[PDB]
Amino acid sequence: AKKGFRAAYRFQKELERWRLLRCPPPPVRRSEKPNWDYHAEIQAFGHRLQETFSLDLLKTAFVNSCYIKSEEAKRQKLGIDKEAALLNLKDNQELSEQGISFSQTCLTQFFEDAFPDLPTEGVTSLVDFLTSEEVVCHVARNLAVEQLALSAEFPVPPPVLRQTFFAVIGALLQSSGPERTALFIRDFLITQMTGKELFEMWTITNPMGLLVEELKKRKISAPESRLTRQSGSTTALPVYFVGLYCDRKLIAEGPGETVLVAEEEAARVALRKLFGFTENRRPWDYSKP
Amino acid sequence: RNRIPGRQWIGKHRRPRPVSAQAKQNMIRRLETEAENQYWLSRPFLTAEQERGHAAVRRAAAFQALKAAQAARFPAHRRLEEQLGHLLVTRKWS
Amino acid sequence: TARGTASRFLTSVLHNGLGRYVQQLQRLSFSLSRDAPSSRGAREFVEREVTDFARRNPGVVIYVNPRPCCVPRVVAEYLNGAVREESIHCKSVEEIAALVQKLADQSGLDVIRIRKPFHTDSPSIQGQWHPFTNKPTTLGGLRPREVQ
Amino acid sequence: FHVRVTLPPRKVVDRWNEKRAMFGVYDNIGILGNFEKHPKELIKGPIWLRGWKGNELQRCIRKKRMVGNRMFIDDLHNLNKRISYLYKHFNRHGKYR
Repeated sequence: AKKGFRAAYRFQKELERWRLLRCPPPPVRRSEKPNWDYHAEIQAFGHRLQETFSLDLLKTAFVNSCYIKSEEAKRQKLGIDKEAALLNLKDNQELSEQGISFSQTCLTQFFEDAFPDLPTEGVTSLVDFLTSEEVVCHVARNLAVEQLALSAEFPVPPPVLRQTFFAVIGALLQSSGPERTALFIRDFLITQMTGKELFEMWTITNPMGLLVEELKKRKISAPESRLTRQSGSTTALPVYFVGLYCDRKLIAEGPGETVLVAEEEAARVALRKLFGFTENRRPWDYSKP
Repeated sequence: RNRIPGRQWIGKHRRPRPVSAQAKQNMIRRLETEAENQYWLSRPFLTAEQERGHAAVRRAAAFQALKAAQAARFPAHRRLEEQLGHLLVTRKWS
Repeated sequence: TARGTASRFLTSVLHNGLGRYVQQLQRLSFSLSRDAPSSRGAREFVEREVTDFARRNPGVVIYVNPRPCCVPRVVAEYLNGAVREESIHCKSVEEIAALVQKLADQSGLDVIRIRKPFHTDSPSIQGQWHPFTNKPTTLGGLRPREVQ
Repeated sequence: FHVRVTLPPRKVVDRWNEKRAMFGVYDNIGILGNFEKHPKELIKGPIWLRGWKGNELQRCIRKKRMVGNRMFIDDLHNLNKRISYLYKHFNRHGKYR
C-alpha cells in the first residue's frame, strides 16, 4: 500500500485538464487573478509605447461610468460611505470626446494630403472605417487596453472599449502636443489599412454611375464598354474582359464570369486610377521629423 | 514474353544492355583529363639527386611534435574548488 | 510530424515593427523557494540579474514570489493574450538568464510549423499573370475560325 | 495502466523519533572504547549472518552448517536442493569460464 505520490498527484493535473476541456471557464479579469499591481501596469503601459503621460490623466482615462455606477451600487447596498471620493473619480467622457474629434480631424488631414483625388465621401468613409467599432476594438484588445480598463462586465463590450481607447488618445493630446499624437495615430491606426482595397471599405453599389459622374467632373466625355478577350461562352465557366474607352483610349479593363460583372470590374479599376488608390501607389511614408 | 534467364546482370546469359552516346562523352572527357594530367606529371623541378634530405630538419621536428603530444598524457590535476564547490547544493536563502 | 499539428502563416501581431517596434512580452512572473535546492539557480538570477534585466526592459512587469514550492517556474504572458509556461527548475544562472532572454523577444504567437517563410501583401506589383496576359490580340476580336 | 484517482494521506515522518535520532550511536565503540567490544557485537540479526558476508552459495552452505540440525524438514530439504542448484550453476555455467 505504498503508492506513487508522483503518480496520483501527476494524474490530478490530467483530471484538471479534462475538467477545463468539458466546461470552458468564464473569462476573468486579470485584476482578479493572482499577480496584479495596477500602478505598475499603468506606468509600464506608457513606458512601452515611449509616451509621456501624467499618470493622473491616464488613470482618469481608464475610468468608466459603468465602474462608477457599480461602485455606487455596492456603496449603497453595503451601507458603505463612498460618495464624495467616488464622485472625485472624474470619468473619461471629456477625454474621449477630445480624442475622437481630434482623431477624425487628424486622419481626415492625412488622407486629404496623401490622396488629393478622393471625394469628400471617400475620406469620410475611410476615416469612418479606421474609427469603426471593429478595428478600434481589435487594436485596443492587442495593446492590453482591455486588461487595464475599469468597467463592469469583464468581457468589456465594444462600445466601452472604444471610449476607453480614445480616452488614451485625448490623454496623450493633453500631455504631448498634436505633433506626437500624430505619430501615434499613424502608427497604431493607419497601419490597419495595409492590404485592404478602396471599394472594400466604400461599399458603394453603383460603380458605373459614379464613374460617369467623376468623368463629367473631369471634363471627360464618353465612357464606352467594349469586349476584349473571352474564353468559352457556352461553358458553365466563361471568362470575359471588358475594356472601358474614353475617346479610343483604354482607361481600364477587367475580368468576370459575365459581361455585367466584367463591366462592374472595369468600372472599379477606372475608379481606382482616377481616385488614386491602386496597387502601384507608393507605400505609406514613415519618417520622424 | 521475353525473359532473361536467372538473375538480370549476373550469370553467363545477361541483359544485353548497350553503350550510349552519353557514356562515350563521359569516357572521353575523363581521358582528356588524364592526358593533361601526365603532361604536368612529366617534368620535375629538382632532379632526384638534388632533392636528397631537402627537408630532414622539418621531418624530424614533426615527429618530435608527435612524440611530445603523447608524452604529455597524465591524469589531470584535481583541485580544491570542485570538492568544496559541491557543497553549494544546500545553499540556504534566509 | 507536420501532418500531426496545425499551422500558421508568417504573422506579426497588430502589424508590429511597421510604425515602431513594440516589445511583445508583457508580464513575467517567477515563483521560487527560499529553502529548497531545485530553486538554486532561480535564486541567483533573482539576486544578480533581475535588477539589470528590469532596467533593460522597461516595458515588461516582473513579479517575483518566493513560496513553499518544489518546481520553480516562470510564466511569460503576452500582449497577445498568449501565456507560456517554463520550468527554470534545476538550471544554472547563465541558463535562466538565457531562457528569460529568449522569452523577452518572442511574439507570443504559437510555435507551430509555419507554412511559407514570408508574408507578402500586394505581391503582384505591375501585374499578376493570367492566361490572356501574353497572347496577341487580333482584328475585331475574331475567333480562330470566325468570319465577320 | 489505470492510475489512482484519489490522493493518499500525506505521510508524516518525524525523523526525530528515538530510532532515527539514536542511529549509529555506538558504532565507534572499539576505537573510542579502548578496544574491548568490536563493532561486530552491535549486529542484531539471524544467528549465522552476524558480522559475516558472502554470495548466495556461501550464505546457503554456511546456514546449513550452523543452524542446519535445528531446521524443519521442508526448509532443510529446500536448503539441500538450493545448495545443489547453486553449486552446479556457479561451477558449471557462465560466460567467463
